[PDB]
This record gives sequence, C-alpha cells and structure tokens, in this order.
Amino acid sequence: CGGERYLDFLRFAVFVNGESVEENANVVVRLLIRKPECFGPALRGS
Amino acid sequence: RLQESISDFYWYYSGKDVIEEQGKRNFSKAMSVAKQVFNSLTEYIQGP
Amino acid sequence: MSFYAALIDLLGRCAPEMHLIQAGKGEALRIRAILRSLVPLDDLVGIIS
Amino acid sequence: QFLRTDDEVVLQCSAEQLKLCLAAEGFGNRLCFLEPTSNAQNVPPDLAICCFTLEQSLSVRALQEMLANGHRTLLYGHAILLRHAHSRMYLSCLTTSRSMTDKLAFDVGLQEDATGEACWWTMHPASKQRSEGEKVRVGDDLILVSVSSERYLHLSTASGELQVDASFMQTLWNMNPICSCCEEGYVTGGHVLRLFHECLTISAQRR
Amino acid sequence: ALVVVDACKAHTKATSFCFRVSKEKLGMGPPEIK
Repeated sequence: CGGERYLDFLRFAVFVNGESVEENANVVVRLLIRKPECFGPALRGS
Repeated sequence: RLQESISDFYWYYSGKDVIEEQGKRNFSKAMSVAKQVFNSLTEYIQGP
Repeated sequence: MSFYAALIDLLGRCAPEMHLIQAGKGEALRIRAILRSLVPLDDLVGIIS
Repeated sequence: QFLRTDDEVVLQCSAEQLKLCLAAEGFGNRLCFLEPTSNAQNVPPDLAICCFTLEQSLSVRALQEMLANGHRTLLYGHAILLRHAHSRMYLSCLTTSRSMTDKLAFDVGLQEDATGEACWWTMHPASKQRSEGEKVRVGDDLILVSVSSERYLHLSTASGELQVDASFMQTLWNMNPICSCCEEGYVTGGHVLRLFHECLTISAQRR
Repeated sequence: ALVVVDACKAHTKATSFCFRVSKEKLGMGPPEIK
C-alpha cells in the first residue's frame, strides 16, 4: 500500500492527455530495470 | 567537455541535410563561448 | 493486487505508440522488447480469465 | 600506462580471491565460460583462447550513424568492439536465454556477422574518481554495457558454478593488456613457433 | 616435462624450462631474443 502511492504518481508523468511522451517514458524504464526491488517480489521468481 | 558536446552535436546532425533556425542558434551560441575560452587561453600564454 | 495493477499499467502507459514501431527507431522496439520480456503474456491471459 | 587501439587484452574479474579470465573456445560451444587462474602453481591455464583484441574504438553517436549507414587512445564513455584472436570473431550478446529462471539475463557469446547492434560495448567508470572524458589506465575497474539489449556483463552466482551473463548487475572487470604492439623479429610469450636446429617433434600414447 | 605430460599433473616443478645463450658458472619487454 505504501509503494502504490509512488506508482500512481508516475502514470501522470508518462501519460498526458491520452498520449504517451517519449522522453519521460525512456528515462523511467531505464531507471526501473536497474533496481529489481522496485518490482514485486514475485517478478523479482514466482 | 565543450569539444565532445559540439562534436556529438555534429554527429546528431550528420545525417540531416539542412539545419533549421533552432540548430544554427545553438551552434553559434556554443561557438561564441568556445571563442571566448580560446581568447581566455591565448592571453594566458601570450606573455613570455 | 492494487500494487501489481499499478505496476502493470505503468508498464503499459510508458510503452511506445504504433507510429514509433512503424518507423525505423531502434529505441522503440528496444523498450518493447524489455517490457514484453519483463512480463509474460500467458500469465496475463490467466489473470484476465 | 594507457590503453590504445590494437592491443590484446584479457577480461578478468575477482571473486579467497580468485581471478576468472573470460575465455572463449570457438568453432563449438560459442557461449563463453571462465577459467581458474590463481592456481597456476599447481595447474596451468589456457590463455590461447582468452586473447581479445580491440579493433576499433568509437563514441556513442559515432556508432549511431554507422549503423544508420591507426592507434587511437580510448576514453571513458566510448564504445569498444572486442574481437577474438584464435577464432577471429566478435564477442556480442545474443537474443537467447539459458538461465531458465526468468531472471531477465541474456547470455553473451560469439558472432560471425559484422552487424554492430550487439557487438559493441560501452564503458563506465566504477567510482567518482574518474568521470567521462578521461583516459583508461592499466588496472582500472571497468563496467561494460551492451548497446542494443542494454545489460551489463556480470558474474552470475545463482545456480551451479560461476558463469557470465548480461543482466542488470554491476560487476567490475579488469582490462589488463596481455600483448601490445610487438616489433617483428623478436619472440614474445604466446607465440606459436618451431624449434629447428631437424624439428623437435612427437610420434604420430605419443609421450 | 624428456616426455610430455598431461595438463592436470603438470606443475611448476615438473614443467619449467628456460632459454639461455651459454651455461657459464653464474611496458613491453626488452628485445633480447631474436
């Protein structure tokens, strides 16, 4: 429940008015995959 | 640091034919400061 | 599941559109190759079912 | 003191501490393995399959327009194309996955085709002592990053013995140039040579 | 090792040889041997 408040924050940055930006989506995917703990413990494997 | 930035700015525009008014704005901005540090470096070494 | 659905749709809204895949951009098919290989398909076919 | 273009290097890691030189067989079992080499006092290793030469060194946007289409000292942040010395082919990162645990790790192995999508590797400094725009030294811990798949060549400790993988784990590696530009007319170590005086040969258990 | 020996039992005391010009009672490397 704590980390869900940070994930619904980041939908607002990568998706604006129904069209996805390319610069912010490129830098948030590049940042999330270096840290496996930002995903759930199942996908990090069940 | 300024050499590798204008050189990579050239490699980004190496495939395009013409440059718009946005690119020649930023290139003359970078070349004018590059001349100032060129003038800053020569007066350091113009004295004997 | 509220964390996972916030995790999944975040991975959906950061995906490139169809006109970037239609071009010769090597960046857009790279991101789509990471997210398709990050989360499998048949796991989502079971969850939607 | 500083690395150049056209020097043979050996990629080795640290893991008591034991060095694992990255050696590749070639013409069979193209996926790379590692060799124990701190135990040279009791068993000699095989470094003939570990000689990797740096053929070309470019930058990030310098490779970008070449894929869109003598001795140069390489800097940090640049790309490099390591090519084997016995088998004369490139060390790339193929699309397959032999981990079988959904750890999102591509295995790294050799390729004959000269497509520069996956054959190029970009360096990154280990600490804040060196930044982008400096030159590399002998014995600096470096971080190689793939271009197309964007993973880091690291040592996997998950299952069984120690193996190499391209995944999102940072592991530092040593370049360690095994042979620089040698003058012709003098012997160096690692050279294939004869002992003419007649030749010193064996029979056709041949001891 | 004069026989050739397998790689597993080859040691430093078993196989180590040198090159010299004559036995008297006594960066890159220097170009000594041609």
